[PDB]
Amino acid sequence: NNYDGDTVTFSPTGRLFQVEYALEAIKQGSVTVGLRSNTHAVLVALKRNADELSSYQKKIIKCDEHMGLSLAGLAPDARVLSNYLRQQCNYSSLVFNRKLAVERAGHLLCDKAQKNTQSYGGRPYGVGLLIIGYDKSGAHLLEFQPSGNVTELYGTAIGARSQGAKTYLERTLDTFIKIDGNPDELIKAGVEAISQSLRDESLTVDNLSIAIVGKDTPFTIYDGEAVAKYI
Amino acid sequence: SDPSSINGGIVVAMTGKDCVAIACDLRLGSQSLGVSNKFEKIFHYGHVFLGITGLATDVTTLNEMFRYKTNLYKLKEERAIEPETFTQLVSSSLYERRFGPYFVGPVVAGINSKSGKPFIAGFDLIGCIDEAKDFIVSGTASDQLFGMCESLYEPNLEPEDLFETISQALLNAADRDALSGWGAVVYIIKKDEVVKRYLKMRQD
Amino acid sequence: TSIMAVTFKDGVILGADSRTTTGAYIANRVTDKLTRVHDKIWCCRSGSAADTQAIADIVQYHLELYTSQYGTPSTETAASVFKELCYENKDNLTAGIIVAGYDDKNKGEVYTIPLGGSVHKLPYAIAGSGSTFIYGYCDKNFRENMSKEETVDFIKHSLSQAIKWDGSSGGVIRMVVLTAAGVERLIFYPDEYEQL
Amino acid sequence: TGYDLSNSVFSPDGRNFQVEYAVKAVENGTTSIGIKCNDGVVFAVEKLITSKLLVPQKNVKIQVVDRHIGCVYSGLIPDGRHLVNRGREEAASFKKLYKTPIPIPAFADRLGQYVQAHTLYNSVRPFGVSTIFGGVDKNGAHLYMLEPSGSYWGYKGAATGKGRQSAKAELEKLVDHHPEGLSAREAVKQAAKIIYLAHEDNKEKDFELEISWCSLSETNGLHKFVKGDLLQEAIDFAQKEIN
Amino acid sequence: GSRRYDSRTTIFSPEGRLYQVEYALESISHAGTAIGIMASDGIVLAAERKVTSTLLEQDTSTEKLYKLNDKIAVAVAGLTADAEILINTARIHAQNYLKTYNEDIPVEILVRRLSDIKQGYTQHGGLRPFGVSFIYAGYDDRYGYQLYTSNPSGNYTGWKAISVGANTSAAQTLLQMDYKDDMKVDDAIELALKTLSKTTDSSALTYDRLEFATIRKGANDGEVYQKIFKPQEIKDILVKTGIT
Amino acid sequence: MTDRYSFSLTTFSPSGKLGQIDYALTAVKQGVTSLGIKATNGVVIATEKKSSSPLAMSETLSKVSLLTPDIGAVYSGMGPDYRVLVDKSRKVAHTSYKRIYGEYPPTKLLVSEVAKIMQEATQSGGVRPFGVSLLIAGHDEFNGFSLYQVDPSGSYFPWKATAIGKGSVAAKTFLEKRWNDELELEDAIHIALLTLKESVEGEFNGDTIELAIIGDENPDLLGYTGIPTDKGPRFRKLTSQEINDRLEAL
Amino acid sequence: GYDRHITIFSPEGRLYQVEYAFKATNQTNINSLAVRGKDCTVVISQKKVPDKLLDPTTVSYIFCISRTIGMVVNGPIPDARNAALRAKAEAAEFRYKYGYDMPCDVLAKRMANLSQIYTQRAYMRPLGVILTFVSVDEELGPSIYKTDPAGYYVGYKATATGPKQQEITTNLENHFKKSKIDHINEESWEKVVEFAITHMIDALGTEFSKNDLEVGVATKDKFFTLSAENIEERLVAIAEQ
Amino acid sequence: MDIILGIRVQDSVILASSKAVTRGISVLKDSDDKTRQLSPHTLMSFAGEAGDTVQFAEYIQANIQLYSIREDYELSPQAVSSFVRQELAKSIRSRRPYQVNVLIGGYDKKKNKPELYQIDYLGTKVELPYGAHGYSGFYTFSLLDHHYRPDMTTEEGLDLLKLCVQELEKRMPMDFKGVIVKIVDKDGIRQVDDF
Amino acid sequence: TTIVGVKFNNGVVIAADTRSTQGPIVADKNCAKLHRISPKIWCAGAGTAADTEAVTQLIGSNIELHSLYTSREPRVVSALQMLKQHLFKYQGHIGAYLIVAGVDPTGSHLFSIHAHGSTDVGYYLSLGSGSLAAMAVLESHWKQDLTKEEAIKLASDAIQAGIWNDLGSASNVDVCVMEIGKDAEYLRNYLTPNVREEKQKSYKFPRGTTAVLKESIVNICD
Ligand SMILES: [Cl-]
Ligand SMILES: [Mg+2]
Ligand SMILES: [Mg+2]
Ligand SMILES: [Mg+2]
Ligand SMILES: [Mg+2]
Repeated sequence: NNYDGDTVTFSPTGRLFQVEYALEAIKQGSVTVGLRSNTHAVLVALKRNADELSSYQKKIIKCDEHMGLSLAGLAPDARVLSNYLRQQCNYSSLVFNRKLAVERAGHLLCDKAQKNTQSYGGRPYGVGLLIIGYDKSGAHLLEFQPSGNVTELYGTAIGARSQGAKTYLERTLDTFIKIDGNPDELIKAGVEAISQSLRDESLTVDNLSIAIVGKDTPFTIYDGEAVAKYI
Repeated sequence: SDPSSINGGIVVAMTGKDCVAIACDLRLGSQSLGVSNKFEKIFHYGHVFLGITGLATDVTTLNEMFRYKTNLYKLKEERAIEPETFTQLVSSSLYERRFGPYFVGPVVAGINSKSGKPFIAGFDLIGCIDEAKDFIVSGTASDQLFGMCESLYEPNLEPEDLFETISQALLNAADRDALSGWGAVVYIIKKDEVVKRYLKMRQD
Repeated sequence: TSIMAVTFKDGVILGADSRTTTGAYIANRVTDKLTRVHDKIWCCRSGSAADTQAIADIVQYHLELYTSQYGTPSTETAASVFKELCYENKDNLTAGIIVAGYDDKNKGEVYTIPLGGSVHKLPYAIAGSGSTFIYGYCDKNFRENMSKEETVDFIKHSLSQAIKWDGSSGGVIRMVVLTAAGVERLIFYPDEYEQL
Repeated sequence: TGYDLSNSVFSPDGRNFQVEYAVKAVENGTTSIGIKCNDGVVFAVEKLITSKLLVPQKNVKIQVVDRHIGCVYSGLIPDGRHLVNRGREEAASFKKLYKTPIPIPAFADRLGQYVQAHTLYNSVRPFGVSTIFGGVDKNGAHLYMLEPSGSYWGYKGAATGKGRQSAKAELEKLVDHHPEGLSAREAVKQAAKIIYLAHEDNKEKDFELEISWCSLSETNGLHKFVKGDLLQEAIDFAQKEIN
Repeated sequence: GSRRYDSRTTIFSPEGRLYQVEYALESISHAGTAIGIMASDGIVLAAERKVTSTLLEQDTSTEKLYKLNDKIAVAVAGLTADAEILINTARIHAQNYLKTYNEDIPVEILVRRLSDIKQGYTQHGGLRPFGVSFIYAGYDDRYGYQLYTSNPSGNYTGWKAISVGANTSAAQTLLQMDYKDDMKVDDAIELALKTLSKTTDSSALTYDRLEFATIRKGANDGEVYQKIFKPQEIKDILVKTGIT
Repeated sequence: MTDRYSFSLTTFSPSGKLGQIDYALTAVKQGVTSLGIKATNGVVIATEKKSSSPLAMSETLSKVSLLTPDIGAVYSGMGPDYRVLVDKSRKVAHTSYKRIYGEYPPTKLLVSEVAKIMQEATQSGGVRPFGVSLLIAGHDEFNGFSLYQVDPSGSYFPWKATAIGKGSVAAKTFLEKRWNDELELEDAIHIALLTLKESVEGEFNGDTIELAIIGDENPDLLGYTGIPTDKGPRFRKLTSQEINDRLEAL
Repeated sequence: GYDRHITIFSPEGRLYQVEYAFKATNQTNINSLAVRGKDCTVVISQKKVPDKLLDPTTVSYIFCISRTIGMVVNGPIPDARNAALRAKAEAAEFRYKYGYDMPCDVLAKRMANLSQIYTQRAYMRPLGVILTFVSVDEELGPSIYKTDPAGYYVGYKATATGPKQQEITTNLENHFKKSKIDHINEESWEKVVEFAITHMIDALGTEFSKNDLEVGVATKDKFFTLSAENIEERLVAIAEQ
Repeated sequence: MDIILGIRVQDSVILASSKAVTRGISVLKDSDDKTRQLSPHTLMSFAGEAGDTVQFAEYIQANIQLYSIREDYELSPQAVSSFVRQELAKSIRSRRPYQVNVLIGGYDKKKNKPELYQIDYLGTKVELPYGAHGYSGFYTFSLLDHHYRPDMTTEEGLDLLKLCVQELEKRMPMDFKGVIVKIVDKDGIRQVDDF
Repeated sequence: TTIVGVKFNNGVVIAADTRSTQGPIVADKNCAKLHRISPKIWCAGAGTAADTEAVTQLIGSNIELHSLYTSREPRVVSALQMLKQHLFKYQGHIGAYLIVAGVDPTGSHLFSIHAHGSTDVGYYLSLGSGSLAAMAVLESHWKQDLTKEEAIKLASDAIQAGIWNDLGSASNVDVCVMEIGKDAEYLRNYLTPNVREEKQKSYKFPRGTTAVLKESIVNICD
């Protein structure tokens, strides 16, 4: 109200409204789902078009051979944060001959987002990210909020109507965690999860975007006829 | 190569009874080549006179610099700068280029307008003040000038006697220096009249 | 220069000559090379006098500020601050410093910091141009847990020889005793130590 | 009015309302505690299980500084991480220059001055965390708690977050009933109980217990997380006391 | 943060005016009147000191008329402290030019330089403008005798006769009435003092309330002389022109 | 952090007023009275030592300050602002003059430098004006004795005699009646003490009054002998006893 | 009304932020007192540990700035420690640059100048503290110099700070009106501490245990704080006469 | 570059500058114009280090042209020469100094007088009746000292200049491939196309 | 140059010769080499003349400002610390070698300071090209607890050793005595040679001897 003019101002109840408004941009964004087993981790994203002449906005970005994310909210902010992750993954490989741990990648993203919430002049990032990866401790899934809060999860969803997919994953938890050594079935579970968030529209060939990373699987993105198999 | 002896030239200043004198040769050269016989090395800012020997570009530069500074001094102070004060300004200005100095040998001469006391002073290229009662010498024939001045000088000379003494000191010193000569000027300075005389000398 | 620091039962003792030379001229024959950086942390200086004085003054400043915030520093901490200055500015320094101090927890300790800026904790240390001549003597005569009087004798005899052979060393022998009891200064004149 | 719109502005009371509003964010956070024992310290924190999808034991909250200091906080988690990052830089520069690991009181002031600096200007926001931290140094065990204002003191026991009143009352009983002191292993057990008791203020969702400790005898003065059998033993002790 | 307290000194109004410049001009309208009159054989600068005291040391006092160099002088209307900042900068500029070219700075070049400095404070930096209007009286060998004025906007113009400060509307009308092109310095001296005498807010115009200056080629042949009038000399010229 | 106040805090209001300068002058008006009188052979500056508490040692608080050996200053308004201005004035006398010309600045030029500092606090970013008016008395070879007032705006004026602060209006009227161009230094001190008594409520003695003069050279205060041209400072602060002696002849 | 938010003049020529910083000074509800002996300077301050969970040994508003200088603070602890750290840094730098120990009055002036800057520069707020510096200066002897948020400072024969400063001030005033000297005419610092505690008891009308007080003592070449047991010995001597 | 001469006669200034450009072993050009017009009545010839000569000359030219436009006025030769001297005096204490020697020949329209200024790379300025740079003066000054008169016509100045060039062509070891001669007077600058 | 410093029971004395040379040529026969840092802190220097003077004035300037700020009389250890830290920063490129002597509320002091920034303490010190001639005299006669009279004599005798035996040292002896609790007394030309040279001739020329081409009045007035 009087306390939402900038990110440097607490409200009387201890809230940061600019951060909360940045969080709101994610809710307007298109739905994206993340889930993993013990061998693989999968991203599924519903891409959004402007109209029938337009392309469908890409949602998934590769950060390294073993790591990548999906976005919901301001796409340019995702480009900034994913670029930063690419650099940090790269620094780890060049300097330490070491693949960057997914948990450490989450810590780095948290700290980068935090600096934009405590200083004058800046603004919070207006995007949420779902980071998947496979490192020395197996498969991982992270959820990033531009408040700075990063959380490691078995599965999750962000964007508009993400609550439907999140409840589904909460029911299916015991099933999809056991899908080891079967990439297609894990993706199926993700496609079924994201279907719980659809209304009026359905998953078409240029609508759907899928990514996967695992034990002997580099981070690869599937679009176009490559996802027709899962429709 | 030695910056202080590329162009050549000399300045000498003396004190007398209620007067001071300052004199210089007129030569500017490029080592062996004589370039100009009209290169005067004495300048004045109000009633304070400054002779400068050494590298000619710095001589010109410092004259312009002290004209600059004495003009601002006058505008702010609402009075002309005195010899004692100017001497400190020259020292200050030279030392601020301690590790990239002007290759010069300045000499100040004048009479304090309030006390009437005759004043002279000399400097090395980085501002060390030489504050001698009798005479100050500078240039490529400074050794010759020291010899002439030490023997010819006596205290409390009248203006017209001081003119002869300083003129002969300069002339005969310059005639024993390859890089000095080609004409000479002598300033005789009293509290409220200054006479400037060009001397006749050999032109080799 | 001839300097040394020796740990013993009750603490540590620093010793030094008093000669400072400019070529063959003795610019100062009564120099004090035993410098205080804290109440019971002293140092022996060798190398450039300008550099070692500048370093010691900075260290004394650092330990004064340390003490105001965190209380009495350890001898190890003092040595670290010395090392940090000597190591990081090794290109522009010529300093060989021995650090000696007394804690109640750690007792007498000696650290030597040679030219490169390395640190070496030792039972005793010798340095300076005159030290070269007493490596053999000091190695043969040093014992651990000596008494105060034995340690004074050991240093007196050692620096006596260093002075005897090194022209850059001479004058008086100064010593500083660091124990729980406090800080004691000692001085020994030529007529005493030359006849040893 | 308008005094509460900008940080570092004194109200007519002499108060910094922006700092007081930061405290509200702390009071909104989960419960975290600290217990000073005979030869060390114990830290414990309540981790709310928002969903079944949270991977157990993965979202670690307690943070180590150097190798001998533990830090836990309640409020805005990112702010707490920022403070610990600074603390790690402070500890590194201290050890670099002085060789010895940073003493706990020394470390406390480094955090204190940094947090206080964020109450001096309107171009920065105060920290939305209260931090409980400590460890073992050459003078023994130390426990501290640091507020958004930059204010900190040494503690026998400390608590912050939503269930701080409950926790404090429990801590006060331990201080009264043990003037001679508490053992490290006892403190771990007691820490588990207190978090379980303080969870009544957050009773809607279930939680995960996380404990760490630094002890001269038990961990050689190094900060370690309580894991496996010792953690389960503390959980059992805690569950027995609430029933 | 800090934005809250920013007055934004360098913005246009909806009408396309610079607020701070306009308000600075309002300030200047309360300053003592300064007048410049250009004649064929010289320039006159006349200015009124603001309500003085009997204990003010007038002979060592300077609030209106300042020397920039031997050829150029200024009359000030507005904040004296602001004016001295600009005056010192102008003095340095004149000396820079003299050192560079070994010639005295032409009047307009000095005026343009100061006016550009004023302009800068209205377009960038977020600082308040200088609350000063200058009348420049100067001579160079290109245009001869010249009068200029500059104001806080950084705009400058040339004049045959001009006033700044208080009652400029009344003063300018009086000057426009009696000024002629073939006028001489002694006539211009009289016009300046007569105009001040009529426009002044004081009861009577006396020597202790005035600062006066002339720039004349009435310097012994081919040269120019600046004359900052002394208190007694202002008293004499007041009697000569028949005002006291 | 960083100072993000890069804009002026003093600006013109629609009426042409610079509010912060006017308000600074208001703070000066509330300040304790101080005055200055110029004689033929000296200058005197004086003020009241308004002690905030009787437990306070008012001798440790110097309202009258030496700037150079021949220049002194007194103020009315905010004491802390004065103290820092004295520090800056002392330094600028060296950096912008003595280190260049080898001599101390004339009174008018040191005043000019102090005035410049005060002007800048009126236009520079993120600062308020100084809440003081200064009275600076001094001597130099070519200008003789002088007395200057410097206001928060940076404006300065030379005076024969003047007063600033609390009872300045009454004090200036008192000085107008007594001042003439034939006053000797002792006469000016006498008039100063008379004038100052009117604005003082409580105790009026050498311990509650601070008074200094710019007069003859004091070779006894130089600290060394041997150089004829160096004859000592002209600034001298009167002692408590010296003031009380002249209060009997009051 | 933004003239009340930052340090610019109000229409009355006042700085409200400075005035409000003075009010923050009494937020701790603690009173302090300082007096001078022949050879020493004593400072006492109330100690209140309202929480049983606190480590009472860490609760302190007296600081050892240098070997010779002590400082007691009236105000919140964050601002107190800010001022303490700076004073320590300034004292250490002074010794390094000028080759002798920073005098108590000079440090006070330096901290007062820093405070003055906060009252003139908008981006910096005043510290809500009053700083009382004490020492036995090698030139001036026993010294008390106090600084406030306005950037004001002055030397004192004795002084008091806190919510009930007036009661203590008047009590001290009355004593020095009797004795007609600028100090406590006593040889030992122990008895000067006893004087300080006695007169605080009289002025406040409250009794003190060993844990209710905090004492700092400055002698030649060192400032030190008393332990609870040292204070207890002081309280016993007061009660026994 | 090599030979640059200058002579100030009654009503004009004449600048003669060699045409050759030699890069070590070969003569790359034999028609090089070592001069720039700074203003309608001011001409500057130059010689020194390769690259620096033309860079400096064109830099001066631009600055004077800029001044001419801003003020709608042509600076006097004296003013132009003082500007150039300051630039060279500034340059000598730079990281990498301009190694350029110049002659400035101008006609002052105010005074109705020709003027010749000689300035070396150090910033050493002198006004002369005739001048040169490098070794050119060593061969030519004895002839100029003998024949020069301040009341010479332009035609007489050109004849004396021919004698100077002839002596250079006889006793100088290097082939400088003749000279381009330009005259600066009240009507401006013109080139003598047959020399 | 010959400069000495001698401590005595209640103060310190500094002394110097008065020859100032440009190489082997003498420029000033009566140079005052004794300088002030503060009223009761004096110094004299050898090495680069402009550097000794410049560094003395700079530290003297700061010492004055420091004394004003602290309301205390300036200490010799302060001049010493400010000097050495300045000189050290410039790694001996400022060729300042000084003997610093003075009294302050702390006592009487005598230090030597070298261009690279090293300092020394002593009861007697010498400096300059005559340093060894002087030190030979000081090592022959210095004793503990000298009177002011004995210390002035030793100092000026040490300068004389340099004057006679060192070519770069000559002419007169300047002395400054800094006694505790007193004003420092500076004794310019404390020793001069008696007797004065008289030349065999007078070289004063007949008027009109010099040939002249022009005369003119120079306008020095505005
Ligand atoms: Cl300060
Ligand atoms: Mg010759
Ligand atoms: Mg010849
Ligand atoms: Mg030997
Ligand atoms: Mg402020």
